[PDB]
Amino acid sequence: MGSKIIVIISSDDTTLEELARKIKDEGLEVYILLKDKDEKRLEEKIQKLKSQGFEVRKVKDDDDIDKWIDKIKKERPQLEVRKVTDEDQAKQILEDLKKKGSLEHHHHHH
Repeated sequence: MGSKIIVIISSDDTTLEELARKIKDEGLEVYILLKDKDEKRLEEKIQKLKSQGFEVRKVKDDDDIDKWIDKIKKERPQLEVRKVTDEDQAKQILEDLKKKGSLEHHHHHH
């Protein structure tokens, strides 16, 4: 219980967005922000995950990702909008949802 959404930023590898299925399984929604080297292979990936049931949006980079999340918070002041740029963070949110709240901080550095 507790309306929350996670935003997972896919970065070449697929482990980030497969974990997204396990996150939304806990009874919340996910949004994927796709970033790839080639915007054509990027665009197909968006459609692959939207077929699986992941609302994927095309962004520039982490600057625009930060603004994108700020936008979603302003539309939807009912829920947490979490940034997951690394796979480590996709495994952190696994524990986040079992705790049904948070660990320490609503942001990341490494």
